[PDB]
Amino acid sequence: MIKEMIEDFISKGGLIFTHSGRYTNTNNSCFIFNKNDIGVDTKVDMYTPKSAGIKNEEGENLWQVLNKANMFYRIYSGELGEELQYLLKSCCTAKEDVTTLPQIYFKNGEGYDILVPIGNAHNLISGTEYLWEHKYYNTFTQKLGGSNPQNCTHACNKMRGGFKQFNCTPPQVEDN
Amino acid sequence: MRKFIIVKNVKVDGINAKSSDITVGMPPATTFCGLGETMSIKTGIVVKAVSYGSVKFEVRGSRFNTPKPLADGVFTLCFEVEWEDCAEVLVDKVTNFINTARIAGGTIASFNKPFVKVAKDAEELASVKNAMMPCYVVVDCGVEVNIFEDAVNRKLQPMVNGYKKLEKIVDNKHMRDKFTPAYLATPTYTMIGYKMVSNVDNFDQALWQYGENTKVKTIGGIYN
Repeated sequence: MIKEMIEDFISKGGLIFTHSGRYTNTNNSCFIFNKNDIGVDTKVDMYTPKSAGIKNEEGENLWQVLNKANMFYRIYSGELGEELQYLLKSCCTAKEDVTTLPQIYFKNGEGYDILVPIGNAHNLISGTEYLWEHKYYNTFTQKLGGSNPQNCTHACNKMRGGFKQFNCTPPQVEDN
Repeated sequence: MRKFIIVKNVKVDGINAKSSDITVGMPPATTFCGLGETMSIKTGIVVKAVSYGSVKFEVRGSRFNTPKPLADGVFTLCFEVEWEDCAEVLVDKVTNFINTARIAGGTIASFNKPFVKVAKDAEELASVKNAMMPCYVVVDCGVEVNIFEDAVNRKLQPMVNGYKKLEKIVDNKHMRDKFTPAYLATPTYTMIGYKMVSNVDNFDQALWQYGENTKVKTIGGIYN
Protein backbone atom coordinates (compact mmCIF):
# COMPACT_ATOMS: atom_id res chain seq x y z
CA MET A 1 0.00 0.00 0.00
CA ILE A 2 2.83 2.39 0.84
CA LYS A 3 4.29 1.45 -2.54
CA GLU A 4 1.18 2.91 -4.15
CA MET A 5 1.51 6.02 -1.98
CA ILE A 6 5.18 6.52 -2.91
CA GLU A 7 4.49 5.99 -6.62
CA ASP A 8 1.66 8.52 -6.39
CA PHE A 9 4.08 10.88 -4.65
CA ILE A 10 6.55 10.42 -7.52
CA SER A 11 3.81 10.93 -10.12
CA LYS A 12 3.35 14.44 -8.72
CA GLY A 13 5.92 17.04 -7.69
CA GLY A 14 7.23 14.72 -4.99
CA LEU A 15 10.21 16.12 -3.10
CA ILE A 16 11.54 14.78 0.20
CA PHE A 17 13.88 17.05 2.15
CA THR A 18 15.46 17.62 5.54
CA HIS A 19 16.26 21.33 5.10
CA SER A 20 14.34 24.15 3.40
CA GLY A 21 14.12 27.93 3.17
CA ARG A 22 10.37 27.61 2.71
CA TYR A 23 10.07 27.76 6.50
CA THR A 24 11.44 31.29 6.20
CA ASN A 25 9.49 32.48 3.16
CA THR A 26 6.42 30.93 1.57
CA ASN A 27 7.56 31.48 -2.03
CA ASN A 28 11.12 30.18 -1.60
CA SER A 29 11.12 26.48 -2.58
CA CYS A 30 14.73 25.63 -1.76
CA PHE A 31 15.05 22.00 -0.62
CA ILE A 32 18.05 20.08 0.71
CA PHE A 33 18.39 16.43 1.74
CA ASN A 34 21.35 16.02 4.10
CA LYS A 35 22.23 12.31 4.00
CA ASN A 36 24.44 12.59 7.10
CA ASP A 37 21.41 13.61 9.19
CA ILE A 38 19.41 10.44 8.53
CA GLY A 39 19.09 8.33 11.67
CA VAL A 40 16.48 6.00 13.14
CA ASP A 41 14.31 8.76 14.64
CA THR A 42 14.92 11.44 12.01
CA LYS A 43 11.85 13.46 11.04
CA VAL A 44 11.54 14.30 7.36
CA ASP A 45 9.56 16.87 5.38
CA MET A 46 7.90 16.68 1.98
CA TYR A 47 6.49 18.88 -0.77
CA THR A 48 4.01 18.34 -3.55
CA PRO A 49 1.66 20.88 -5.24
CA LYS A 50 -1.12 21.77 -2.75
CA SER A 51 0.09 18.85 -0.60
CA ALA A 52 -1.84 16.59 -2.98
CA GLY A 53 -1.56 13.08 -1.57
CA ILE A 54 -3.31 9.71 -1.83
CA LYS A 55 -4.66 8.74 1.61
CA ASN A 56 -4.65 5.23 3.14
CA GLU A 57 -7.31 3.28 5.10
CA GLU A 58 -7.20 5.47 8.25
CA GLY A 59 -6.93 8.59 6.07
CA GLU A 60 -3.20 9.28 6.38
CA ASN A 61 -1.00 10.59 3.56
CA LEU A 62 2.60 9.61 2.79
CA TRP A 63 4.11 12.27 5.06
CA GLN A 64 2.07 11.07 8.03
CA VAL A 65 3.05 7.45 7.32
CA LEU A 66 6.78 8.07 6.86
CA ASN A 67 7.13 10.05 10.10
CA LYS A 68 5.38 7.37 12.15
CA ALA A 69 7.20 4.57 14.00
CA ASN A 70 10.57 5.06 12.25
CA MET A 71 8.98 4.13 8.91
CA PHE A 72 11.12 6.51 6.85
CA TYR A 73 14.40 5.14 8.18
CA ARG A 74 13.15 1.57 7.83
CA ILE A 75 12.41 2.08 4.13
CA TYR A 76 15.54 4.19 3.62
CA SER A 77 17.82 1.54 5.13
CA GLY A 78 16.19 -1.25 3.13
CA GLU A 79 14.27 -3.13 5.82
CA LEU A 80 11.17 -3.16 3.60
CA GLY A 81 13.01 -4.29 0.47
CA GLU A 82 15.23 -2.73 -2.19
CA GLU A 83 12.38 -1.51 -4.40
CA LEU A 84 10.72 0.70 -1.78
CA GLN A 85 14.17 1.94 -0.76
CA TYR A 86 14.90 2.96 -4.35
CA LEU A 87 11.54 4.63 -4.93
CA LEU A 88 11.80 6.58 -1.70
CA LYS A 89 15.41 7.55 -2.35
CA SER A 90 14.58 8.88 -5.82
CA CYS A 91 12.56 11.66 -4.17
CA CYS A 92 15.43 12.85 -1.98
CA THR A 93 16.81 15.37 -4.47
CA ALA A 94 18.06 18.88 -3.78
CA LYS A 95 16.72 22.09 -5.28
CA GLU A 96 18.68 25.34 -5.05
CA ASP A 97 16.84 28.62 -4.54
CA VAL A 98 18.28 31.62 -2.72
CA THR A 99 15.51 34.11 -3.48
CA THR A 100 13.87 35.96 -0.56
CA LEU A 101 16.44 34.36 1.76
CA PRO A 102 19.02 36.21 3.88
CA GLN A 103 22.63 36.49 2.73
CA ILE A 104 24.97 37.13 5.65
CA TYR A 105 28.74 37.39 6.07
CA PHE A 106 30.29 35.02 8.60
CA LYS A 107 33.94 35.58 9.45
CA ASN A 108 36.39 32.89 8.42
CA GLY A 109 40.19 32.80 8.78
CA GLU A 110 41.03 36.42 7.91
CA GLY A 111 38.23 36.18 5.35
CA TYR A 112 34.49 35.63 5.13
CA ASP A 113 31.89 33.22 3.84
CA ILE A 114 28.40 34.03 2.61
CA LEU A 115 25.67 32.10 4.37
CA VAL A 116 22.14 31.54 3.12
CA PRO A 117 20.27 30.15 6.17
CA ILE A 118 17.56 27.52 5.71
CA GLY A 119 15.51 25.69 8.33
CA ASN A 120 15.60 22.14 9.67
CA ALA A 121 12.55 19.88 9.30
CA HIS A 122 13.60 17.56 12.12
CA ASN A 123 13.95 20.34 14.70
CA LEU A 124 10.47 21.64 13.87
CA ILE A 125 8.59 18.34 13.65
CA SER A 126 10.48 16.20 16.18
CA GLY A 127 11.16 19.25 18.34
CA THR A 128 7.50 20.18 18.64
CA GLU A 129 6.57 16.53 19.26
CA TYR A 130 9.30 16.16 21.91
CA LEU A 131 8.50 19.36 23.79
CA TRP A 132 4.87 18.23 23.73
CA GLU A 133 5.63 14.78 25.17
CA HIS A 134 7.78 16.21 27.97
CA LYS A 135 5.42 19.05 28.88
CA TYR A 136 7.90 21.84 28.15
CA TYR A 137 6.05 25.16 28.09
CA ASN A 138 8.79 27.79 28.25
CA THR A 139 7.98 28.43 24.63
CA PHE A 140 6.31 30.45 21.89
CA THR A 141 4.23 28.98 19.08
CA GLN A 142 4.55 30.03 15.44
CA LYS A 143 2.49 28.90 12.46
CA LEU A 144 4.17 28.31 9.12
CA GLY A 145 2.52 28.33 5.67
CA GLY A 146 1.23 31.90 5.70
CA SER A 147 -2.30 32.30 4.33
CA ASN A 148 -1.88 28.94 2.49
CA PRO A 149 -0.31 26.15 4.66
CA GLN A 150 -1.61 23.66 2.08
CA ASN A 151 0.78 24.85 -0.64
CA CYS A 152 3.68 25.47 1.73
CA THR A 153 4.64 22.04 3.06
CA HIS A 154 3.17 18.69 4.16
CA ALA A 155 4.28 19.20 7.75
CA CYS A 156 2.91 22.76 7.60
CA ASN A 157 -0.27 21.39 6.05
CA LYS A 158 -0.91 18.83 8.79
CA MET A 159 0.54 20.57 11.84
CA ARG A 160 -1.86 23.56 11.79
CA GLY A 161 -1.47 23.86 15.56
CA GLY A 162 1.89 25.49 14.94
CA PHE A 163 5.49 24.70 15.84
CA LYS A 164 7.17 25.27 19.19
CA GLN A 165 10.00 27.75 19.65
CA PHE A 166 12.25 28.20 22.66
CA ASN A 167 11.47 31.35 24.63
CA CYS A 168 14.91 32.94 24.73
CA THR A 169 14.01 35.89 26.92
CA PRO A 170 16.80 36.97 29.31
CA PRO A 171 16.44 38.05 32.96
CA GLN A 172 16.07 41.77 33.66
CA VAL A 173 17.52 44.36 36.02
CA GLU A 174 14.72 45.57 38.30
CA ASP A 175 13.66 49.23 38.62
CA ASN A 176 13.63 49.43 42.41
CA MET B 1 47.37 45.70 28.90
CA ARG B 2 43.93 44.67 27.70
CA LYS B 3 41.68 47.53 26.60
CA PHE B 4 37.89 47.60 26.74
CA ILE B 5 35.37 50.17 25.60
CA ILE B 6 32.08 50.02 27.49
CA VAL B 7 28.75 51.43 26.36
CA LYS B 8 26.01 51.36 29.00
CA ASN B 9 22.23 51.39 28.54
CA VAL B 10 21.96 50.85 24.80
CA LYS B 11 18.22 51.21 24.17
CA VAL B 12 17.16 49.27 21.07
CA ASP B 13 13.74 49.37 19.39
CA GLY B 14 12.26 46.88 16.92
CA ILE B 15 14.63 43.96 17.41
CA ASN B 16 13.92 40.88 15.31
CA ALA B 17 13.43 38.39 18.14
CA LYS B 18 13.47 35.41 15.77
CA SER B 19 17.07 34.19 15.54
CA SER B 20 16.17 30.77 14.15
CA ASP B 21 13.10 28.66 13.39
CA ILE B 22 13.00 27.49 17.01
CA THR B 23 14.53 30.42 18.93
CA VAL B 24 12.70 33.65 19.77
CA GLY B 25 14.06 36.30 22.14
CA MET B 26 17.51 37.62 23.05
CA PRO B 27 19.63 38.11 19.92
CA PRO B 28 22.36 35.42 19.82
CA ALA B 29 26.09 35.95 20.33
CA THR B 30 26.49 35.81 16.55
CA THR B 31 24.62 39.11 16.27
CA PHE B 32 26.78 40.93 18.81
CA CYS B 33 29.97 39.43 17.38
CA GLY B 34 28.68 40.62 14.02
CA LEU B 35 28.19 44.09 15.49
CA GLY B 36 31.77 44.20 16.77
CA GLU B 37 33.02 42.97 13.42
CA THR B 38 31.07 45.68 11.54
CA MET B 39 32.46 48.41 13.87
CA SER B 40 36.03 47.19 13.22
CA ILE B 41 35.27 47.16 9.51
CA LYS B 42 33.86 50.68 9.21
CA THR B 43 35.99 52.24 11.98
CA GLY B 44 39.31 50.47 11.59
CA ILE B 45 39.38 49.68 15.31
CA VAL B 46 40.63 46.17 16.04
CA VAL B 47 37.90 44.37 17.99
CA LYS B 48 39.05 41.18 19.71
CA ALA B 49 35.90 40.16 21.57
CA VAL B 50 32.55 41.37 22.87
CA SER B 51 30.68 40.90 26.13
CA TYR B 52 27.02 41.88 26.16
CA GLY B 53 24.51 42.13 28.99
CA SER B 54 20.75 42.33 29.26
CA VAL B 55 19.42 45.27 31.26
CA LYS B 56 15.88 45.29 29.87
CA PHE B 57 14.16 43.07 27.31
CA GLU B 58 10.60 42.38 26.24
CA VAL B 59 9.11 40.53 23.29
CA ARG B 60 6.07 42.45 22.07
CA GLY B 61 2.84 40.79 23.20
CA SER B 62 4.50 38.64 25.87
CA ARG B 63 3.73 40.93 28.82
CA PHE B 64 0.51 42.50 27.54
CA ASN B 65 -1.75 42.13 24.50
CA THR B 66 -2.19 44.55 21.59
CA PRO B 67 4.00 38.19 12.30
CA LYS B 68 7.77 38.58 12.77
CA PRO B 69 8.57 38.27 16.50
CA LEU B 70 9.61 41.84 17.47
CA ALA B 71 11.12 42.98 20.78
CA ASP B 72 12.57 46.01 22.55
CA GLY B 73 15.36 46.22 25.11
CA VAL B 74 18.25 47.89 26.88
CA PHE B 75 21.73 46.35 26.57
CA THR B 76 25.18 47.01 27.96
CA LEU B 77 28.08 46.42 25.57
CA CYS B 78 31.78 45.88 26.17
CA PHE B 79 34.25 45.56 23.30
CA GLU B 80 37.77 44.27 23.82
CA VAL B 81 39.89 46.37 21.48
CA GLU B 82 43.50 47.12 20.63
CA TRP B 83 44.10 50.87 20.68
CA GLU B 84 47.39 52.75 20.99
CA ASP B 85 46.02 56.30 20.87
CA CYS B 86 44.24 58.61 23.32
CA ALA B 87 40.96 57.36 24.79
CA GLU B 88 38.96 60.35 23.55
CA VAL B 89 39.37 59.66 19.81
CA LEU B 90 38.40 56.03 20.44
CA VAL B 91 35.31 57.09 22.39
CA ASP B 92 34.28 59.50 19.63
CA LYS B 93 34.67 56.86 16.90
CA VAL B 94 32.65 54.30 18.85
CA THR B 95 29.97 56.91 19.57
CA ASN B 96 29.67 57.79 15.88
CA PHE B 97 29.36 54.11 14.93
CA ILE B 98 26.86 53.13 17.63
CA ASN B 99 24.71 56.16 16.81
CA THR B 100 23.84 54.62 13.43
CA ALA B 101 24.28 50.91 14.16
CA ARG B 102 21.63 48.19 14.36
CA ILE B 103 21.23 45.14 16.60
CA ALA B 104 19.26 42.38 14.83
CA GLY B 105 17.40 44.99 12.79
CA GLY B 106 16.60 47.05 15.87
CA THR B 107 17.20 50.80 15.93
CA ILE B 108 19.47 52.27 18.61
CA ALA B 109 17.57 55.19 20.11
CA SER B 110 19.79 56.10 23.05
CA PHE B 111 22.96 55.15 24.94
CA ASN B 112 25.37 56.46 27.57
CA LYS B 113 28.70 57.97 26.54
CA PRO B 114 31.21 55.18 25.78
CA PHE B 115 34.13 55.03 28.21
CA VAL B 116 37.42 53.14 28.28
CA LYS B 117 38.62 50.64 30.90
CA VAL B 118 42.13 49.16 31.07
CA ALA B 119 43.45 45.95 32.65
CA LYS B 120 47.10 45.21 33.51
CA ASP B 121 46.32 41.78 34.96
CA ALA B 122 43.44 39.41 35.72
CA GLU B 123 42.67 41.31 38.93
CA GLU B 124 41.93 44.63 37.18
CA LEU B 125 39.75 42.60 34.82
CA ALA B 126 37.32 42.51 37.75
CA SER B 127 37.11 46.30 37.80
CA VAL B 128 36.54 46.16 34.04
CA LYS B 129 33.87 43.51 34.51
CA ASN B 130 32.08 45.44 37.25
CA ALA B 131 32.12 48.65 35.23
CA MET B 132 29.30 46.96 33.26
CA MET B 133 26.93 46.60 36.23
CA PRO B 134 24.07 46.21 36.36
CA CYS B 135 23.43 43.70 33.55
CA TYR B 136 22.99 39.98 32.84
CA VAL B 137 25.65 38.52 30.55
CA VAL B 138 25.61 35.34 28.47
CA VAL B 139 27.96 32.47 29.32
CA ASP B 140 28.45 29.25 27.35
CA CYS B 141 27.32 26.07 29.12
CA GLY B 142 27.78 23.75 26.15
CA VAL B 143 25.62 20.89 24.89
CA GLU B 144 25.40 17.60 26.78
CA VAL B 145 23.16 15.55 24.48
CA ASN B 146 21.09 17.94 22.34
CA ILE B 147 19.25 21.23 22.74
CA PHE B 148 15.82 19.76 23.47
CA GLU B 149 16.88 17.21 26.08
CA ASP B 150 19.32 19.76 27.51
CA ALA B 151 16.55 22.37 27.71
CA VAL B 152 14.28 19.94 29.54
CA ASN B 153 16.82 18.26 31.84
CA ARG B 154 19.42 20.99 32.44
CA LYS B 155 16.73 23.68 32.29
CA LEU B 156 19.04 25.91 30.24
CA GLN B 157 18.45 28.08 27.19
CA PRO B 158 19.43 27.32 23.56
CA MET B 159 21.23 30.02 21.47
CA VAL B 160 22.53 30.20 17.86
CA ASN B 161 26.33 29.73 18.05
CA GLY B 162 27.06 29.51 14.35
CA TYR B 163 26.10 27.60 11.23
CA LYS B 164 26.56 24.27 9.48
CA LYS B 165 27.30 24.43 5.76
CA LEU B 166 24.98 22.18 3.78
CA GLU B 167 25.90 22.88 0.17
CA LYS B 168 28.04 25.25 -1.87
CA ILE B 169 25.89 27.55 -4.00
CA VAL B 170 26.65 26.61 -7.60
CA ASP B 171 25.01 29.51 -9.52
CA ASN B 172 25.46 33.04 -8.26
CA LYS B 173 22.57 34.58 -10.18
CA HIS B 174 20.84 36.33 -7.26
CA MET B 175 23.92 36.39 -5.03
CA ARG B 176 24.87 40.01 -4.36
CA ASP B 177 28.53 39.03 -3.92
CA LYS B 178 29.75 36.77 -6.72
CA PHE B 179 33.26 36.20 -5.35
CA THR B 180 32.97 35.36 -1.65
CA PRO B 181 32.45 31.63 -0.98
CA ALA B 182 28.69 31.19 -0.56
CA TYR B 183 26.85 28.30 1.12
CA LEU B 184 23.37 27.12 1.97
CA ALA B 185 23.56 26.75 5.74
CA THR B 186 21.51 25.96 8.83
CA PRO B 187 21.81 27.22 12.44
CA THR B 188 23.95 25.41 15.01
CA TYR B 189 23.19 25.77 18.71
CA THR B 190 24.79 25.73 22.13
CA MET B 191 23.27 26.00 25.61
CA ILE B 192 23.80 29.26 27.47
CA GLY B 193 23.18 30.67 30.92
CA TYR B 194 22.74 34.19 32.24
CA LYS B 195 24.74 35.73 35.10
CA MET B 196 25.05 39.22 36.68
CA VAL B 197 28.46 40.31 35.31
CA SER B 198 29.64 40.95 38.86
CA ASN B 199 29.15 37.27 39.76
CA VAL B 200 31.01 35.93 36.73
CA ASP B 201 34.31 34.66 38.09
CA ASN B 202 36.41 34.80 34.91
CA PHE B 203 35.45 37.59 32.48
CA ASP B 204 37.03 35.68 29.59
CA GLN B 205 34.09 33.28 29.83
CA ALA B 206 31.71 36.09 28.87
CA LEU B 207 33.86 37.57 26.10
CA TRP B 208 32.53 36.29 22.78
CA GLN B 209 34.35 36.09 19.45
CA TYR B 210 34.51 34.19 16.15
CA GLY B 211 36.20 30.81 15.88
CA GLU B 212 36.77 27.69 13.77
CA ASN B 213 33.98 25.72 12.00
CA THR B 214 31.70 28.79 11.51
CA LYS B 215 31.14 29.24 15.24
CA VAL B 216 31.26 31.85 17.97
CA LYS B 217 32.82 31.01 21.33
CA THR B 218 33.99 32.56 24.59
CA ILE B 219 37.68 33.23 25.15
CA GLY B 220 37.75 31.23 28.39
CA GLY B 221 35.61 28.35 27.16
CA ILE B 222 32.73 26.66 28.98
CA TYR B 223 31.58 28.48 32.12
CA ASN B 224 32.63 27.30 35.60
